[PDB]
Amino acid sequence: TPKYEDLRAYYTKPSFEFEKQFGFMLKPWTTVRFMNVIPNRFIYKIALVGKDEKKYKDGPYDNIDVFIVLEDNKYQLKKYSVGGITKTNSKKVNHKVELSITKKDNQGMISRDVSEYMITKEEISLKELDFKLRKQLIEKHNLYGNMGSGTIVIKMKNGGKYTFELHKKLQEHRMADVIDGTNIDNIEVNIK
Ligand SMILES: CC(=O)N[C@@H]1[C@@H](O[C@@H]2O[C@@H](C)[C@@H](O)[C@@H](O)[C@@H]2O)[C@H](O[C@@H]2O[C@H](CO)[C@H](O)[C@H](O[C@]3(C(=O)O)C[C@H](O)[C@@H](NC(C)=O)[C@H]([C@H](O)[C@H](O)CO)O3)[C@H]2O)[C@@H](CO)O[C@@H]1O
Repeated sequence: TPKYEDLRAYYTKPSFEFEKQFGFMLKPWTTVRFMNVIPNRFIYKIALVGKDEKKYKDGPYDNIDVFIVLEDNKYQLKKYSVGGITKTNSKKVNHKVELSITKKDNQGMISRDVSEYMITKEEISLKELDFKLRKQLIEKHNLYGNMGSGTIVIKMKNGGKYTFELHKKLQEHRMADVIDGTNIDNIEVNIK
């Protein structure tokens, strides 16, 4: 059967979260543009992919939150990330959503567990949902040990849904997509 070393490695990387930040653009040096953020002793460069290229103009953009995962890249930039830019919270959010997980092991044995997942952002990137949920599946359910396929489905109060396919990384352009965190109703996971 197949291994999933690359996915387990990616989704166990540390993540960084920076809130109420000032995002700024410098003169473009390549086709892809990058928002800069300096929350500490480092300058982080966030690639504007998918919807973000048209979303952000010259800037600056204050009152933003960024979800950062440091990626390997062709420029050997040490602090480079993709997507994950959202509007900062107007107030505190502690929104509970049901998380149901079904897992089928290699012997065909099925398990289930239901828990609560806390949404703490008004506006949340698919990047942050995908990354933190997969890390939790690895840590609590051994995702990418024996099994590495299936889906995470984010189900919305308005009937919308967002699907993350577990057998591959989230498509880069989708890391820029953002959704109303307060409108998430429940999350269904199926591992096989
Ligand atoms: C080359 C490439 O990256 N192409 C992508 C599309 O992805 C490919 O085609 C898909 C059909 C699938 O085969 C995938 O493996 C390929 O990489 C991408 O299409 C989305 O793919 C995902 C799964 O990876 C979902 O199926 C998504 O559908 C939904 C969803 O369930 O997430 C449908 C849903 O109705 C919709 N929700 C709302 C409220 O509109 C969401 C939502 O638009 C997205 O999740 C936002 O990111 O999508 C497929 O649409 C496609 C869109 O990202 O972009 C390239 O074309």
